Amino acid sequence: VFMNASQERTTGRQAQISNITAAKAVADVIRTCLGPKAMLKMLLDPMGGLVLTNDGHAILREIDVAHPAAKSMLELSRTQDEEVGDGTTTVIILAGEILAQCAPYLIEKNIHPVIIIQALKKALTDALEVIKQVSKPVDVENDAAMKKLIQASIGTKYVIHWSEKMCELALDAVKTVRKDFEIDIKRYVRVEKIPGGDVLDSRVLKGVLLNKDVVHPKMSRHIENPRVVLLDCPLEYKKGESQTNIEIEKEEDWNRILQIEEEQVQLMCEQILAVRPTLVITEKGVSDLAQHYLLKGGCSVLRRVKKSDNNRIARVTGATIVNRVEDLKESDVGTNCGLFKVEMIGDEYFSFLDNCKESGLQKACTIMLRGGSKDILNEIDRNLQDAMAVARNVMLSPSLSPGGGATEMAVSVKLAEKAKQLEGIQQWPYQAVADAMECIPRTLIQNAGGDPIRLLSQLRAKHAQGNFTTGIDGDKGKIVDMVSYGIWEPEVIKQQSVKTAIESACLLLRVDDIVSGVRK
Amino acid sequence: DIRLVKKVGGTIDDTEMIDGVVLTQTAIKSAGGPTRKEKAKIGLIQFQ
Amino acid sequence: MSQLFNNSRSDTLFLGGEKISGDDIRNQNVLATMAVANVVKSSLGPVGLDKMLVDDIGDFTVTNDGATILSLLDVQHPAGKILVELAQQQDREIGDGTTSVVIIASELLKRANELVKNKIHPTTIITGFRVALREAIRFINEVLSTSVDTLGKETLINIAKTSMSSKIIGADSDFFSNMVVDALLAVKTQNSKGEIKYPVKAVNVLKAHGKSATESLLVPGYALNCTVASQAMPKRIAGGNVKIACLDLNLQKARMAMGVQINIDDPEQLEQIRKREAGIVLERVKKIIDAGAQVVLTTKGIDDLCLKEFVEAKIMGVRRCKKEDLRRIARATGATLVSSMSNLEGEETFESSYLGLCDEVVQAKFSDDECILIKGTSKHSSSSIILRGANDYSLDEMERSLHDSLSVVKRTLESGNVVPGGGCVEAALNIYLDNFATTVGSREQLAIAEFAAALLIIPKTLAVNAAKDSSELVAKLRSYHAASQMAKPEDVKRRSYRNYGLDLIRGKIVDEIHAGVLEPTISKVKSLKSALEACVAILRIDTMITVDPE
Ligand SMILES: Nc1ncnc2c1ncn2[C@@H]1O[C@H](COP(=O)(O)OP(=O)(O)O)[C@@H](O)[C@H]1O
Ligand SMILES: Nc1ncnc2c1ncn2[C@@H]1O[C@H](COP(=O)(O)OP(=O)(O)O)[C@@H](O)[C@H]1O
Ligand SMILES: [Mg+2]
Ligand SMILES: [Mg+2]
Repeated sequence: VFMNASQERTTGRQAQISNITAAKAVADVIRTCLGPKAMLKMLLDPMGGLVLTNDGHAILREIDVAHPAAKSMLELSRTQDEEVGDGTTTVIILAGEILAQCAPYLIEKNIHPVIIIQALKKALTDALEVIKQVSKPVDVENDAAMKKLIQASIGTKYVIHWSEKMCELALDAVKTVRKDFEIDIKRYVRVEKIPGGDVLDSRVLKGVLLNKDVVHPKMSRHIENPRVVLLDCPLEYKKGESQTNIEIEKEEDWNRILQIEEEQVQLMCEQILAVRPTLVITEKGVSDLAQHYLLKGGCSVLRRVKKSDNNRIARVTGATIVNRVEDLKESDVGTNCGLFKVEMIGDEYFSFLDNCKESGLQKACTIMLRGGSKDILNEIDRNLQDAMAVARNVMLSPSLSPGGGATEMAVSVKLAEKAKQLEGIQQWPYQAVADAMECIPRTLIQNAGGDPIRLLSQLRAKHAQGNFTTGIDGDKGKIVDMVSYGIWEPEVIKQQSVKTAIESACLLLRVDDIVSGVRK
Repeated sequence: DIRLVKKVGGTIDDTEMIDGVVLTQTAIKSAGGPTRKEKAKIGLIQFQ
Repeated sequence: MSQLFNNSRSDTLFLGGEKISGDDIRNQNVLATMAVANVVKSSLGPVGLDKMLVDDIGDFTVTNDGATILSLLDVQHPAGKILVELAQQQDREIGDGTTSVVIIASELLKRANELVKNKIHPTTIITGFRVALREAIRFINEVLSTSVDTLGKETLINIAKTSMSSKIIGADSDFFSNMVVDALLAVKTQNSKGEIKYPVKAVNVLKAHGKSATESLLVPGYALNCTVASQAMPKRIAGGNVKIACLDLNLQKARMAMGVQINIDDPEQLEQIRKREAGIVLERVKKIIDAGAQVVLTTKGIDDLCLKEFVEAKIMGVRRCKKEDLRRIARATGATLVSSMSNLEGEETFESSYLGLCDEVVQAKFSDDECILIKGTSKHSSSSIILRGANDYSLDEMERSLHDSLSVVKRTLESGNVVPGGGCVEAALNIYLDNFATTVGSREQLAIAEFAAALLIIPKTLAVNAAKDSSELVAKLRSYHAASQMAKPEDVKRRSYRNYGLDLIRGKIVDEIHAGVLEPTISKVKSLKSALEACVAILRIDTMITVDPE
């Protein structure tokens, strides 16, 4: 034998055929996950949980696929999520069809892959210009226009029944995090969920929701104007980096050691009382001795807090995190807190911090959600992340692309017209791109139960004469225009679908041979 | 007395004789010390 | 090609594995050579295609570089490790010709092994290769072309596109050409009293998958990959002359030296000793904040104790980063890297000369990753390239695709003489060695004639991966080159040929000067020398002896 190698080496055209067949099977599973009528997929993890969603991102993430080429399709799910967050299912279906539709050849024509890649680069450039021409800008300051825009990703989800309520939650969450360009991030958006309740009763509340009850019974659970001060240091007695190792010669020295530990913690409590904070939040644990001198002055003690929640509390009340108690000043004390209350729920306690709402640092807010179970909460949370991500594209990119499969079909018509004018050896790879673009609107017909032969034939004819906004209706499976359909989608979602799908197809076409299990 | 220092890479034609002592060990550079000293007195430290 | 194995003789006994001698060793050496050779044959040339290797954990690697492919292959054959380490030696020194040196050295072993069966002695075969190589190097010096009458950077732009070919960036090589040329010119420094040298890897490669590869932005300055210590710090610094502090000193609660044991006879001393432990660190950070430093770089982690003063003073804190990355930041901005803070006097102090200077320091978020972009450096310019792709596996290939392009341009500005690529040199060295050895003749003529045909494996392999007719292109390369070797340097015409050929895209013979494909003369030399030593070492081995492990 030689090295680590051989076994059965797949060479020739069958190595690329195995790459096309395996990657095509990735889009066939979520093929029914596209459209407003899309079904759901229940996943079984090795940990014992359950994941039920129609989003191709969460479906392809938990599924373990062992194959050199097929795993590259799994990586495309996080490309759409991390950059945008909407259109993850469209990219996988498009990229899966491009590899099959743009390269049936080399099984027949024996065309070299790089020759096809050179046509894919020119087809991607022309596809971007077509999307820019069919995109009509929309005002970002219109609240009525943003509500119908968020409902785009909602129409394919289960929250479409609450869409009227859901657009209220997604618009106020993005506008609050937006800081004046207008850069926002979801790290400050809280995904915390409340089990049980009514979805209509769920609302976005400013502030941070804590799961911890007040430590002492005499701590006031109702405060008109709370004053919050954040402390990273624990209120307990610090042992120090090096051992103290006190040598006690006389019996009176040992009692002084335990007496200072009471006075040393008391010294840190007296410095806190200088700013008389109503609510004191400590990142680490707190001793039962430190809470007494804080209760005498009116300070409130809480359980240890994670580092992630300390950053959101400082944004709401404007407080500054103060580690050193001696350096604590009135300038770093948080103010303008609306209400402090604690409500009883059987699972856990909940502490509410309300903002007085009245440029500076961006405000933080939490989204309360009342579902029917624990798994329903995780489904709506994934729906909110997809719905709120739509509002981030329109603010950075006011351009608005056509939806309902009109973007992909508009490109397929322009590619077919330039395919005959280009001629050359690249006409076949260039024209084959248009055949892969019409598969996305074709899926909308197969899920609706209509005839894709007669509908797509009239869709291409009415596209040139009628307008560029003509598309497939999801519910009725008919030919309608996106102007009267009332739903649109940002251009960033369509641009990421065309770029990621084509750039990934060029990687799989360059594969010659495949060797498995070389070494680790 | 003859010291033959081995260095990975290169070609056999690059082998040549040096007119002075070749130091196999390399400098520290962690503190950003000069790697080239012209007209310097090389010392030897047996202590630490 | 070895059958029946070998009969173990009882009169010949050695501990460990059996000893095989004769022609079986040289037959297994070529068999092990063709095993690693056939892997890099399909990956050579713009029409070539790379291969995939599974790591058994589910992760794979897609790269066109022959060095990484051979590095991932662990060869148990003793002579097979030579070609594996030959690729690691090729990209480390020159940085180009990695796939070619493996294929050239493979054909040298295949033809020489057929000559050993011809009864000519291997040392005579080796003598024929070394004498032919000495004259082949002299022919390379005759075909050198110095750049003249060129407009702008087009000389370096056309050469950089050659290394970009055969790789995923070849289609985008038009846009990436200006990024690579401008990257190595910004890191330009001076050493050896007037000699110009360039650092390797100095250009930071950041991986953020999204948008398209053609939209990759070229930052006019260095970019560092790190996460901010405190989220309350400003991510954008407004105003010019931003002061950057490069420090190797962490700010943390620290234990006193292990050779110290604290013993106190009074409880009253516990308050001052515990407070002084954090107070010693305060003396170092206080003098830095008072100097007006906007950005403070630190090699080691910083506890939240000292991150409080950075928020009040509006100073951006930094945590653990690569040690080699912080060196080029201080050199570009003018700062001095401080391993340990000290002064010549016995008292601690901080000088303003240790602070850097730049136009601005901003933190941009690419996808879900956040990195710091430092633009407009003062003392020395810098550059960085953020690669964008569909998935992280394509970004892993674009890194090696970008690293190989930096090595070709690096060797271009060191020697102004360049040679045309695309199988032009391999076709020119064939005819030059055909007329050679005709004067000496005798026995050495056969070994030298096979060395000339051994270089033909490179131009012939390029035509196979293009699904075209190789015999049509090879017959043309021999037609234009052969008749023009005898030309006399007047009446012109003549030598105007033989300088071009073997275009894989159009399958026609076109001028490489108008096409733009060129290769540095450094990549051609030392490639045949390293391939010769790999051929001589394997050819001289009559018997392989394997000892069983204990
Ligand atoms: N009600 C609808 N009718 C027709 N097409 C729709 C409808 N809703 C969404 N689409 C199309 O489905 C594509 C994907 O939308 P969506 O399902 O919200 O995202 P994802 O596929 O990532 O879940 C969009 O490009 C859009 O054109
Ligand atoms: N665009 C091109 N046209 C013609 N020949 C090329 C082109 N690009 C590279 N070559 C030739 O292919 C050979 C190998 O190039 P490449 O595969 O990029 O490097 P390596 O062999 O080190 O991987 C070079 O000697 C060069 O002459
Ligand atoms: Mg959606
Ligand atoms: Mg190369």
